[PDB]
Amino acid sequence: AHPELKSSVPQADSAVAAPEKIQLNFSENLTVKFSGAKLTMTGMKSHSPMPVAAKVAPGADPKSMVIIPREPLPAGTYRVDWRAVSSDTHPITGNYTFTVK
Repeated sequence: AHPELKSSVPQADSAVAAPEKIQLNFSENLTVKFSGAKLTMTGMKSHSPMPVAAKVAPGADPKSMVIIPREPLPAGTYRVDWRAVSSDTHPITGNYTFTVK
């Protein structure tokens, strides 16, 4: 069972106020430790993408992974790149973007 992205907070293509908490919810169970995610600032409110210092861990809910930034996110557009894998599959990947007001 491939863990596809079911939803996220902030949602893809949403514009949100002061996040500090990014949660990815998947369709199937995933092994977090073999999965991963990255947060990149792609358009600070054209420039090279800037990697964001953040921790990645299993979220409280089954099928979830959280990205916890080290500090507040400046306003601008961000891209989340994720890789999810289950004990019986090889990694699948995805990406989406959201905006911080």
